[PDB]
Amino acid sequence: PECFTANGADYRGTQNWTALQGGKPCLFWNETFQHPYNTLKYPNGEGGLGEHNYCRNPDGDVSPWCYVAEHEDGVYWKYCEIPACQMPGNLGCYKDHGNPPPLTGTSKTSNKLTIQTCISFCRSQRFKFAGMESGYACFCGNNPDYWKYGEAASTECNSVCFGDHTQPCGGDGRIILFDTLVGACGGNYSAMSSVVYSPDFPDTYATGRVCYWTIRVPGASHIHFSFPLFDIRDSADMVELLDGYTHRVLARFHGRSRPPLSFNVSLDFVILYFFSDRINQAQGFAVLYQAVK
Amino acid sequence: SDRVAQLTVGNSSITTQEAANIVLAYGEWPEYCPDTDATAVDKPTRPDVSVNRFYTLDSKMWQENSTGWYWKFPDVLNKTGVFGQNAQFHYLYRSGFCLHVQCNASKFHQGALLVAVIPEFVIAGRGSNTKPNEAPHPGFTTTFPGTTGATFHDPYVLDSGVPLSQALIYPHQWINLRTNNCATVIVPYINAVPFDSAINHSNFGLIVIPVSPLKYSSGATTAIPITITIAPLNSEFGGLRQAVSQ
Amino acid sequence: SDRVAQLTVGNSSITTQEAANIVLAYGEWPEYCPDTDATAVDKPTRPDVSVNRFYTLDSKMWQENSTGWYWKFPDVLNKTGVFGQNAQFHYLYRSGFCLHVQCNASKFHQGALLVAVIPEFVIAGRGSNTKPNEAPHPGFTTTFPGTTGATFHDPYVLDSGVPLSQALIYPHQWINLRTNNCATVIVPYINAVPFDSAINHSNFGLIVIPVSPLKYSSGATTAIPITITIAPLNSEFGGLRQAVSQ
Amino acid sequence: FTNINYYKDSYAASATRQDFTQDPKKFTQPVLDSIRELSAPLN
Amino acid sequence: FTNINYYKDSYAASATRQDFTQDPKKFTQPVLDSIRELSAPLN
Amino acid sequence: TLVGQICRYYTQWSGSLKVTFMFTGSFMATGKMLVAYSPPGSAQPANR
Amino acid sequence: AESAANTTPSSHRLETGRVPALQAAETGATSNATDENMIETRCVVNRNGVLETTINHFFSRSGLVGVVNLTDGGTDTTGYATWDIDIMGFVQLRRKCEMFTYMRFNAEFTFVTTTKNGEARPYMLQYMYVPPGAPKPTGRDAFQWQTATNPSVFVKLTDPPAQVSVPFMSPASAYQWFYDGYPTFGQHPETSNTTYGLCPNNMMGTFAVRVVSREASQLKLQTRVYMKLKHVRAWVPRPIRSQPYLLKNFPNYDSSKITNSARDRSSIKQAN
Amino acid sequence: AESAANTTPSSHRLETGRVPALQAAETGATSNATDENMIETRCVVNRNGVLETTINHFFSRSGLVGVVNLTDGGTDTTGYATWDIDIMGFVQLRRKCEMFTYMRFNAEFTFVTTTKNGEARPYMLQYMYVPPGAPKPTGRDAFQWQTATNPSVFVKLTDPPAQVSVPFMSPASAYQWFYDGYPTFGQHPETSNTTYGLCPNNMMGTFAVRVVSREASQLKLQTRVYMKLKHVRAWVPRPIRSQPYLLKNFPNYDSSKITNSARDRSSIKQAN
Ligand SMILES: *[C@@H]1O[C@H](CO)[C@@H](O)[C@H](O)[C@H]1NC(C)=O
Ligand SMILES: *[C@@H]1O[C@H](CO)[C@@H](O)[C@H](O)[C@H]1NC(C)=O
Ligand SMILES: *[C@@H]1O[C@H](CO)[C@@H](O)[C@H](O)[C@H]1NC(C)=O
Repeated sequence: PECFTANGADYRGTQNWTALQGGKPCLFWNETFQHPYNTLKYPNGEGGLGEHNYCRNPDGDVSPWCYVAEHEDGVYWKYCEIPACQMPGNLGCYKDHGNPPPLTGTSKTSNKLTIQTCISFCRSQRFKFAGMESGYACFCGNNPDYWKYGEAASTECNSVCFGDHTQPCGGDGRIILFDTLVGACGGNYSAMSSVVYSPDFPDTYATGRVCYWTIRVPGASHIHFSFPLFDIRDSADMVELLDGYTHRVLARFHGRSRPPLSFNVSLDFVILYFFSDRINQAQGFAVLYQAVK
Repeated sequence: SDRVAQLTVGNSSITTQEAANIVLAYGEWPEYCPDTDATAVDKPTRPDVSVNRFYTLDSKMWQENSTGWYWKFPDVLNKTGVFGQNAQFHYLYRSGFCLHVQCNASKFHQGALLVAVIPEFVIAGRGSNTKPNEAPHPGFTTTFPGTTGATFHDPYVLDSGVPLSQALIYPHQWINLRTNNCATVIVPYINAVPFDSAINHSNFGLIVIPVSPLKYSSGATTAIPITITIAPLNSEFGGLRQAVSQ
Repeated sequence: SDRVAQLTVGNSSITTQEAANIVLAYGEWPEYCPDTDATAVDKPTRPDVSVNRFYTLDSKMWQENSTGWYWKFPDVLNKTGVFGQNAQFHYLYRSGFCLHVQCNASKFHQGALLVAVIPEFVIAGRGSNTKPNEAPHPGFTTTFPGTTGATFHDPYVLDSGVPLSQALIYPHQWINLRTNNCATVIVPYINAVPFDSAINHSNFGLIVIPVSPLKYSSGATTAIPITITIAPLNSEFGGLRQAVSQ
Repeated sequence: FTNINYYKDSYAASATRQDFTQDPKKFTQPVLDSIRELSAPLN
Repeated sequence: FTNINYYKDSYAASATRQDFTQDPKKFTQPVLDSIRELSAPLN
Repeated sequence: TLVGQICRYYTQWSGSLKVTFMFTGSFMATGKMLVAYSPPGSAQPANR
Repeated sequence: AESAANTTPSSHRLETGRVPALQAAETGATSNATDENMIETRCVVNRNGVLETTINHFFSRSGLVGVVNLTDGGTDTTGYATWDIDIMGFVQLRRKCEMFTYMRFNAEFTFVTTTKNGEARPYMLQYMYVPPGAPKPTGRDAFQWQTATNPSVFVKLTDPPAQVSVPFMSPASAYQWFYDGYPTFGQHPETSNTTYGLCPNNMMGTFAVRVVSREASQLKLQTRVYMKLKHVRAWVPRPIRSQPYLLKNFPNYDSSKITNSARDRSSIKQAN
Repeated sequence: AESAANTTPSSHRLETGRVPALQAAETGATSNATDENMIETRCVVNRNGVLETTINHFFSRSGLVGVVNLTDGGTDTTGYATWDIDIMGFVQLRRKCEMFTYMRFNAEFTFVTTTKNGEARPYMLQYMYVPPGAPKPTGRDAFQWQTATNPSVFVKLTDPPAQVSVPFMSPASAYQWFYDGYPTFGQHPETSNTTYGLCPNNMMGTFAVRVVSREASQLKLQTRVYMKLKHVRAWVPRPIRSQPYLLKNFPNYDSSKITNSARDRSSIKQAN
């Protein structure tokens, strides 16, 4: 996994094509004096801008994109379909035809529709998969076959949402799939190696959020942790690592503390604590773990 | 016999001493919706006094480096008084307006203003971006300024891409400080539908733009305000429900 | 041909199956203020649709140990809808009312209710203190209960020192659960002044008092609510100003 | 002449007869007091 | 107008003139006693 | 309903509608209800 | 009635005895409660038209009816292609047509023929209408293709599609897609009734087509039939089917896996 | 008024009180100073016509409206080609049409289809008009191409261009290219108002086109749409735009790099 964000804002890859099969090359980020995004005004990164032609996202778009060579046909920029750019919990986009929908369940329409509102609408009714299309949709379901109409390209399903303007809400006749596990408070996690997001991950986290993520594995030796994404700019809210046998605290992370990229614990009953505040909320976490058997 | 006038609507009256003749927009007086053009079934309400009077907005100081101001008339007096209260509870709305813009000075000041109405005065975004994700769009206080008002950034293109020079095709009037000190425009209901919501759609907008700059010698008065009053002539309302804010 | 009725006012309708004849208070229909009896000069407004309809209040469960309830009609629907919004902006007010109280049950329940209007229904304080500093007086939610309502403490004396037995001189109607399940009273505008404020003065008040207790055998339904609807017939408003709360 | 339509509908025809109703005083003189031609506009 | 046929047969023509005869009371009120509008349906 | 399928065949509709309720309880069961229609605007009402 | 309906001004009533909103539904009648005997309305004159909703404007659409293949091989060829004329093969025109019990109309069949990969070469075809009782042609050079006392149409592939008018030719007074009965007499089985519901007065012969040539033509054509209804009269309206069609000439549905008439909601006390 | 205007003989005046050349512009009125109340004119009868300057003769031009591509590949193909019907894509007809606020007319759409390098092979096309609310066809062999209760046109490439008449189909009384308002309710943002100015009563469905075949066709077509206005009525004339268009469905202009309405001169006291 390379993209731990719903729009691919943190994507540092070396794909200098728009698509790997039947694509046109991307222009360099230093040969683009004509357009307002180049390294001549954004040095030292600013989304990732060096002397390359990689598919970045500096403007807060719904997907990574590059500058294509203008062939006197209008469009001078295309979306880059990155196969290894999907947050764990994003199944992909699929087609939507008619009276049999891909997700047999309840539906909801709204004038403000982000990813997390639909995920919470599908989760508060005990459904497994979420889904949305054309900006205003929320299709819940529990069926194991949601690909009955085929899988579509990720560049096709990049219509913007309504409550937020940096998230892709599928497209016209194209539904984007999500799991209901992302952005929740707590879950009996017993898989081998999963990901844990903060509450209301595609949005900002709410005020007064506190939950318990329990990690139990059937007899592994030790667990391995990692912290791909971490952005909290306040001194009140904090993440903790707890032990549930005699209730001792392993580690205490804060906004002013830079956490290590990886460390080890020889335990299998890990507890996660997260006390929110009421003053400032910017972004959550994307803790990825792995258990060693 | 013509430079004097007293406009009385309801419990309000506007007296003047230096005035031109009143401007009647497109030769049509504001009238009630006829039964042939109507499409709703519920009976509309007609207060005829409490919503038909001259509401006076705030005053704005006209400096030397001023560019201009604009309003949205079914939005300015949308929160003030019985007209606003009656317009928040109902869903349909139809009315005309009587306009009056005051700007007096001495016989030593010079300058001229242009007050006119623009039906469907859509505000244009300012920028050179064609991507849908970064194309600039105006905010809610820029599109619907409220009872305060909004200023112009490029009044030469009316902040809409349309030149100010050709804006004399609209119902207009000049305020020349050597001739008069007030301007009056009566406007009927202009829409492609009989009734319409007075919250999600402004029919037209008033605009005051000083084309001739304000100039005076050192020693005279320096506070020159612009005062505007609005009379909702022939108001009708329908579709009664709970009161909404916006 | 008489136990059925459909009362339609504005966009509302009330259908019934078991009803007595409608009660017309003092033989006078609600009519608009004549020019001879009027004293104001400003023209009154008459919405005629949005303020003339059946507003339904909440329901109250009638238990075995119930004493009764009462309301104040120019105060109950004073914050709900176009009538309340129109009554908060204006200073003068004049209207009649159409009443309807629903209470249905099976053919195995027994009990009887007394619904009546009392003009100038002033609430009495309860106590035996004659000193001005400790004499008990009712609170604002006791005098003006609002859209919810207030309960009785001593319904035998109407909470006013006046006996309930003599309260049949008012325009009244019975709800006998073996005969009917609804009661309807139409009341005109009763006041010693033509127009009056609908915020600082309640004209009259509805009262529901169960004189015969509710009784039923074990096994039947146990939730018996009392629902009331109000229609402000012939509403007029005057003296338009800013909106006040209370 | 003038290519009359052969259909049941009425919008499928060509342009009908012309109409020379200009009435240009609704834009040039939208005032209430009728200004005479030989007079001062303000007294 | 209306594309009259050029044939000896009559079924080879286009749609003839319309007929607005609705008569909807044969489905909505198929009863014998004419129920008045302002009355109770059962006495 | 049949009117729903007829209106699903076409694409634009006008005119008023009618919804007729019918009580299928016992004879001795009584009670009152409030059926209410509300034009667009805010969401479904919270209380009566 | 060239327009819909007009509304007269109404007012309020305060009196006993007149109840227009208490229409009893046990009588089998539709509630006749208008707007004027209810909430106070205004005077509107309606100019909306009711012309499009008529039966003649509702059934004057072509739609697809049948698809006929023509392989015309070299060693296992057939040459001809018969197709029995019935409209219960494509569920769109069938669903539109099966909301009535008895119908009577005229037809405007149109034949559109194309090639396999898509191409229009100037090959001449021959469309033949074989009524019931006439022998079916067996072979591309059979004796029946003489078309003596038999209607046929000769058209090429590059020409515009042919279009012929078919009259009402049922032996009864009207058509019917629902025949609750039996075509024959005697004893009927209980295990498999393959003869129940067989519409007797609906068979209309067989449509045939070949290629006019001598030896052969290495081409695979595929013609489509479009039938337009006109001069149509309908009787005894039936409810519209809410189940997916499963068979050609028998109304069936899956006992398990039943489709509801409406979709699901979260709760009953919620409009969204 | 079949001609322009006639001039009556005038003469000189020497007297006080009559001033026709002092029309005050503060009144908002146009100066009504004629030739006869000024320099001495002659008697001329004008036979110049005013027929060409009418709205019906000004909007009866076709112009280009839309260009629709159809790749029809082999492995990443689409087959169909939808195109939402809107005229704010080409600035010529848009600039001519946006000098009024409310308009109402009928259309005479004409479809001209050619090949990539330029060639007219006899391939049959299918033009489909999908109204708003009808499902869009997904695939070159989809279920929606049956065209039951849906208007469509079948024409080849070698045939003359098709031409259909479209009526006035807006739900309101007239069209409008300027809607100062909001389509929905609730709270509106301040950063990016992507919903401001969205004309609600202007969407007219989606136009669709495919190739009628079985397998595929290795060809890249490109059809052009020409819409002619007729029976047109205009209201509330607006000034003509003097800035270059920048977006499809939003009137915008560049804040910097503003274009003046006139070109530059050397000095103000010089006519050349
Ligand atoms: C992309 O980058 C790689 C380096 O890993 C290089 O070999 C390749 O030529 C580049 N392609 C383009 C189109 O820039
Ligand atoms: C942009 O960067 C590439 C990579 O080093 C380089 O080859 C190219 O010359 C640069 N362009 C300019 C204008 O410096
Ligand atoms: C954790 O253990 C793994 C192997 O068990 C090792 O590769 C890794 O370096 C360890 N991490 C740290 C921080 O020591």
